[PDB]
Amino acid sequence: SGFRKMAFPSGKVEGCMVQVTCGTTTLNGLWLDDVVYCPRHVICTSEDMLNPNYEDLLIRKSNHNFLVQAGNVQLRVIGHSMQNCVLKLKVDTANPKTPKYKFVRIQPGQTFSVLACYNGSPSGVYQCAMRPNFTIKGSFLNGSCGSVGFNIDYDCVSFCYMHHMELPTGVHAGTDLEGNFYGPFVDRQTAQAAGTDTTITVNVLAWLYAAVINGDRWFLNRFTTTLNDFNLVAMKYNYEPLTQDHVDILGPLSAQTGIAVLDMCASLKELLQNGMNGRTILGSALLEDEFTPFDVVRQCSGVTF
Amino acid sequence: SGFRKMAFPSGKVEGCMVQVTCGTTTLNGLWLDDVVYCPRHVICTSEDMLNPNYEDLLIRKSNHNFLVQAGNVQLRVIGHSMQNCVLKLKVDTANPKTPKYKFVRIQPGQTFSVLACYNGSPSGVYQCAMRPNFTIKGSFLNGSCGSVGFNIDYDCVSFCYMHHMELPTGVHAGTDLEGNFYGPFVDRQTAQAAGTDTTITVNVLAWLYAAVINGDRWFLNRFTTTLNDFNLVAMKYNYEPLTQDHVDILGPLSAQTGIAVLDMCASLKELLQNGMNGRTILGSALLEDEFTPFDVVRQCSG
Ligand SMILES: C=CC(=O)N(CCC)[C@H](C(=O)NCc1ccc2c(c1)OCO2)c1cccc(O)c1
Repeated sequence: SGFRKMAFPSGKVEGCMVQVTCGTTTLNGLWLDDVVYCPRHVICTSEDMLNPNYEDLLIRKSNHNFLVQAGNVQLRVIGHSMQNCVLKLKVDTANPKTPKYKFVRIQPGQTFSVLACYNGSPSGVYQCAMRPNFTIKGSFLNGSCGSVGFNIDYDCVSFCYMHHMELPTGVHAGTDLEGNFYGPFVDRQTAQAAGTDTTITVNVLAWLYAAVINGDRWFLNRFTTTLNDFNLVAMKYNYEPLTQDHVDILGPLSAQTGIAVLDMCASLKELLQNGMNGRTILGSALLEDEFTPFDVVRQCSGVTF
Repeated sequence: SGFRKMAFPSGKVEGCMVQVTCGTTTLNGLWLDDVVYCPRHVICTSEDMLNPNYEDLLIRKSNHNFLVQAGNVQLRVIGHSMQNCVLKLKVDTANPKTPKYKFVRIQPGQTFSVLACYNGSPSGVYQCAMRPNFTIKGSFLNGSCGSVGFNIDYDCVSFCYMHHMELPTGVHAGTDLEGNFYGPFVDRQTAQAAGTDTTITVNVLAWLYAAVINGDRWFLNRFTTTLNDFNLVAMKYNYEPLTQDHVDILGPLSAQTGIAVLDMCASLKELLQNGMNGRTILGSALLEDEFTPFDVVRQCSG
């Protein structure tokens, strides 16, 4: 029993984190096989980050201008190369701790674990959602750039996120491990803002299902509804449309508790209009949207890695 | 920027998680050098749950009654003993992945990371606090017993909790790694009294200091308060007494924000009285007590 913001065990990723230094800029890289992945902006001085030409800045730079530290051991670079917004440094040694892994791109609403690192040393781990506006509400200070986000599926680490930069609202922006940014952002010290963020309806519903499975039942009513009727309520309260796809995904939790989804939507509908009337759900006054259906099921079934 | 409940990197603890089996019972164990530590209730049968006699159940066991599994490898048990409520199994292989470590007994209000495990396989990692009533609000299903809580300070892992049981209210009781329970709990399935939970006052104050450091001052006011008058108001909201020691401990965060501790107590007082009128602090619609003064310093600089 119990329900918490649960991160994946970080041991497989801790073994891949290294320090990447270029001039005075230090930040984190991911060392898999003989390649070190990190943000390309490690080749930028404070002057050059205002309006950088990366291909031009990179063409100057040679292998010996990149210091890579894996703990207290030096890795010699023997190849640099750019893919979209990530720098690929080839090194003389394959990482003996390379896990089974893949690069994947997550959708808004999907969650992942972030391993925060400073000077290539992991400091902490936490669970995140890719927001609809493609930002993450992380906790990064200076030197956290190159920190990665990941899911584990059996023995396989799926890397989905590399931290690049902070926005002025205190939220964060980054790429997939193939250097493609999540959201309409660019790697440049500049006036960039997050769009109007929305609430991930399917996640809130999944977390209400987690409440019911943990004995919190006070928000259930006798009333059902329709997707069309519920979505008009969602739109009004800055909630994502709920799709037939989302209803299918909530199928296992709808079966395991005997609450329809349109039933649970009716509950959310009423929670959206009338508020929580001073009560809480899973020790929260606001509706949590950073737990997927899969996250709920995995934690109320106890799958291991 | 940002403020998230941050667990420690679980890697050094993942390397120590093993499976212990005795009869039909299987739970997790902690493999450090040549010793495996687990809840002694692994040796209880289903009719031993109410009034187990551990000395009498243990003397009827030999080494080969304990199956220890470290991944697919079987560890060889060459000795066993009991210390308070943990079973200590001597094995013939020292854990090669043994980090630098110490065992420490924490006080209520202190925070740690839990590695939740099943069959000696880590499932997830989350941060939590020792409540004043010596329970923790964890996430723990059947078979999670022997999961450990810890802090990492440099290279050194401080083990402070091993999970033993769930109480009828859905909160979790466990022992230190010397096998002494936190709170008035015993490894019996008798009716056990989960004492009245209070809010960890010194933690809420730290989290308010953290909100100021991330540039949020909307909850401050122009009042100060005496320690005693603050505590008379706080008890009425089920808040733990704030002591002089708690006040000394907040000194650094006071100095960083230029807000005296008793000025910040004045804020909380007013916060308790008003609620938040549709506002949030560090993303929360209630007052967060699961971050310590030390946790806030580690995660904040502004
Ligand atoms: C009374 C039932 C109960 O305690 N439950 C079931 C849920 C209430 C599990 C539990 O706490 N076992 C710990 C334990 C094992 C053997 C013992 C013992 C205590 O005392 C002596 O012999 C339980 C259930 C779910 C999760 C969990 O962590 C523990």
